[PDB]
Amino acid sequence: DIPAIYRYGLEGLL
Amino acid sequence: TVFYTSIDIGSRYIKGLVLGKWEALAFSSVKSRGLDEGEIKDAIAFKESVNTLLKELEEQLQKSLRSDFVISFSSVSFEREDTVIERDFGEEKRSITLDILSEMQSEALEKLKENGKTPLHIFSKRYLLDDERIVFNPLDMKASKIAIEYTSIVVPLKVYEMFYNFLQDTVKSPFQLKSSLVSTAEGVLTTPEKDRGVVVVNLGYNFTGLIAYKNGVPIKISYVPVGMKHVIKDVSAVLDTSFEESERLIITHGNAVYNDLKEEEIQYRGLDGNTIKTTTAKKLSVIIHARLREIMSKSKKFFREVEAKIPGGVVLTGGGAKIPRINELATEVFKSPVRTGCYANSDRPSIINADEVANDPSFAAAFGNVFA
Ligand SMILES: Nc1ncnc2c1ncn2[C@@H]1O[C@H](COP(=O)(O)OP(=O)(O)OP(=O)(O)O)[C@@H](O)[C@H]1O
Repeated sequence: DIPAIYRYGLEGLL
Repeated sequence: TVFYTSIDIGSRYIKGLVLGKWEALAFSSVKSRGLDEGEIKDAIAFKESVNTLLKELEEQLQKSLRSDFVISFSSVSFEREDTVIERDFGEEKRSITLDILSEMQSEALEKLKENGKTPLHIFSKRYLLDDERIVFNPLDMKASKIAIEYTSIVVPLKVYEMFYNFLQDTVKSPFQLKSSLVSTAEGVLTTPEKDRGVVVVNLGYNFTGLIAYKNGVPIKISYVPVGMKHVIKDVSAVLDTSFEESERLIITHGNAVYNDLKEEEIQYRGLDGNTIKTTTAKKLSVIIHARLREIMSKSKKFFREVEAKIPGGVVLTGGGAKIPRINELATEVFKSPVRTGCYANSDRPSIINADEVANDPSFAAAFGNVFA
């Protein structure tokens, strides 16, 4: 399972 | 004086409530163990968990549990099933009595026990007299024929028997089993909501439960196989920590909306339980927001399938409904009114000493088990 954050392309906020 | 003990068995928490007739005599929430994805995978642990709740309830009461138990549980296997029962009295008209209605409903229940399923809830949906007259209440009316359409919420016998057998070995009292999702809806909805149309989204642990009411009864029941467990998993994965530290962070600092969040460093432990690590409230919320957005986007399909058969909007329930600002997110995704469901905001009289639990979306089913 890939966390939703990546699948929604919000990982730039990490 | 009449007492009720209501237990709601969730995958993460077991909720307990003792009500007397209204006042709350005792209430507690204990960690649920031995249930893994709606199946009892450790009966020993499960029994321990239940006993822990019973002991806490007794400790609060200072008296042995003497009531009727109503106990609800969650399962992805609940479904809607309908049946019709008819009476044909012949060439003479007869009064429709309580005995007749009781008999017809008992008969519906026996008829719904088939194809490996068994009913937990039954609702009288339509009443038709003499093949032409639709009435709202058949009682005391005279007719040559009556036909009643029932709608029910059923569950596989194997699932039912699993819970029933273990509970009867642990709860030393007669009890009735119910659907936690149905009881949740019964615990939070107002009468006009149930009449005109409304959808309950229950943000539970293993999955997200979905139930729609119209004309006073459930019309659709389903689920999305994504829940708060996946929110916790995502945080553990991204922040590289344990499930329990992740849960602590979410409960303590989580928000469904991240864009406007102030810079706020927060500490947590690594898997070693000692190494201190640091993130921000904003980053934590981004991880939560994304998974919550997924849950709601997937629930929209249900919303649209119902949007063919929504005045009352969406009522969020369960543990997830407590995430700060989740209603904002939902409103944006569902494009409709959204509110938090709890017993207090249903259309029913306040209950003495219930302040702490009446406003808790987590205790909705516990209340609903009783006020059905
Ligand atoms: N105050 C809170 N704020 C944010 N999240 C919460 C809060 N309380 C609980 N949660 C989340 O909700 C989850 C438990 O909620 P809930 O009581 O619906 O679970 P459950 O009833 O055991 O689940 P299910 O009904 O699916 O069996 C926890 O995993 C936690 O992540």
